[PDB]
Amino acid sequence: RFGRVLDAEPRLSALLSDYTTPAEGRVALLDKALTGRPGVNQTAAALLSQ
Amino acid sequence: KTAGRVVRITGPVVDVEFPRGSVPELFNALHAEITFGALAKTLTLEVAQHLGDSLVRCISMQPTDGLVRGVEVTDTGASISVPVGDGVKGHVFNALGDCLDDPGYGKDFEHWSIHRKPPAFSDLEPRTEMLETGLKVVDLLTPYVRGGKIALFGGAGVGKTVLIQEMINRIARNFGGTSVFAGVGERTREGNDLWVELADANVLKDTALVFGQMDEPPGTRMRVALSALTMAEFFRDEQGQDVLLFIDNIFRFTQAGSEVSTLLGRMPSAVGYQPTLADEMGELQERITSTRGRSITSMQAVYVPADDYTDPAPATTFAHLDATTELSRAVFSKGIFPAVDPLASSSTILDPAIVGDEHYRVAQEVIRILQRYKDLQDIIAILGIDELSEEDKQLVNRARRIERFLSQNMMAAEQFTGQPGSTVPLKETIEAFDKLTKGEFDHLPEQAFFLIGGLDDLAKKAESLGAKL
Amino acid sequence: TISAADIEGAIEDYVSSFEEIGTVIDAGDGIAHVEGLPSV
Ligand SMILES: Nc1ncnc2c1ncn2[C@@H]1O[C@H](COP(=O)(O)OP(=O)(O)OP(=O)(O)O)[C@@H](O)[C@H]1O
Ligand SMILES: [Mg+2]
Repeated sequence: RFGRVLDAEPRLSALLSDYTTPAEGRVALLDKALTGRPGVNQTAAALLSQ
Repeated sequence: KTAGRVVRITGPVVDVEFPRGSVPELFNALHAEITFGALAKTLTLEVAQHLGDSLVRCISMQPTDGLVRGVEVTDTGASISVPVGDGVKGHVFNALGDCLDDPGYGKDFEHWSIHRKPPAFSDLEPRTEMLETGLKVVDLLTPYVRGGKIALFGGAGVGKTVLIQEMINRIARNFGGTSVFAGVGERTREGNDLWVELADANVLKDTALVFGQMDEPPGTRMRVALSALTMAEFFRDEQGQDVLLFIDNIFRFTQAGSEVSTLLGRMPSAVGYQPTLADEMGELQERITSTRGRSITSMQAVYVPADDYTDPAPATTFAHLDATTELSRAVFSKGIFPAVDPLASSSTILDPAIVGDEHYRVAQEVIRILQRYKDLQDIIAILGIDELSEEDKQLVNRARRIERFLSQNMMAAEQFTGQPGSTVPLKETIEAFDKLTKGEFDHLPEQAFFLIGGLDDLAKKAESLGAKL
Repeated sequence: TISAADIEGAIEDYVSSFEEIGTVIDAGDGIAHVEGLPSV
């Protein structure tokens, strides 16, 4: 599902797909946008974040 | 949204990154914005390559000075299009279709993409109807084809543009169809002169002018020919009207292609030209063509760099022509106008089947005499004429008279010399050169044959010199 | 399960969280290469 939603939003992936910015910032962005949601599985969340 | 952003700028070439699934198709037009004060404008980029990673390399039509990395780039969703219809006649356009003599004109017209395939092979039919110009050398040795393709080759300053003007006067003036002039990488003041001249001669109302001149980026200089050819194609395929298409200069289209190829990172071919030189030239040229029942007479001036006729550009251009006038530096040096090289020029319709037996015989005899004179030049440069045999001396005198008589006072030459031009009927030309080849004028002085029309002019000038015809 | 609007609420916040000086990275024979100056 995360793959599908990232595919739907290519611009979100492109913003997340740069290492020119600190890792913690993009991890926080991912948490706020997609991963940090009521139903997201904890293990999937941690895996995607790392 | 779905707009790309500029990632790389290398002069006219721009790399643009798009979101996945929004990569524009090849040749699509894209719009960017330069916001710097004096250079503020909208750039039109033509997609040229897909680089992968949702990147497209594009050729800018306007200078990219002032463009910034990361600026939004919008995809028009189509290719560059130009206005078409009867409305284009009488107006001046640029490569992008903008009207110059009246901005905003033609925005409501039907617009045609400047990119299209050539006519299907099954619709092609060879053309062999002679086009009489009234120039002795052209009518005799390189008869032009109505509905065919004619070219004028020549180095710097040998008279290509003046001959194009001459042919506009001799053909487009009393022409029932439409005319399209495509200035391609030539002098801008020449475009202004042509505009004013066509207005004065009242031919402008039947002519559409498209100019992408020297001070333009290579993208514009390689697409302006397509734009003008698109207007000509509309007139050929939609109104069924005979079309004249003058192009000056097509070598500049090839040169702009070479510059773009260098910027696009393509590996250079021989003499630094683009690897796709012949392919680009063929894609352009095969569109310039008559079809069954639809006539385009096209006349293209081809620049020869450094007088080198073996340069790849003209070398590949040669194959796309029905008639080829070759202007020579040596003939120009002798003062012979038009400075046509009668031995290197050719016409596909100069055979006894088309032009008749006597026309062919006279042309072949003239060519033989001039070829023998060319052969004897090696001896003559050292020892002069007096070491030759009597036969060769007579032939050399005849050849010098013939080469002088192939010159002519052109209509477009009046502005230079003040002398009005002359028109020679084809029958009179054949009769006169038959008489020359048989030595009926050998007694007249050589200068009697220089820059004149028919036999009456020959008699008058010979009398003024002192010899009676 | 996906709002598709909270995505904006987070990405705009991230981007908003972000004179220009470049640095010569290499130089030779009348040519120089500069890193930085994103707005040049
Ligand atoms: N028929 C002619 N009679 C007299 N002078 C001529 C004639 N044709 C050309 N010239 C002279 O040669 C000059 C160059 O002519 P023209 O501009 O037609 O050459 P071109 O081959 O198009 O040159 P370029 O390579 O600069 O575009 C003219 O300005 C004029 O000086
Ligand atoms: Mg010229």
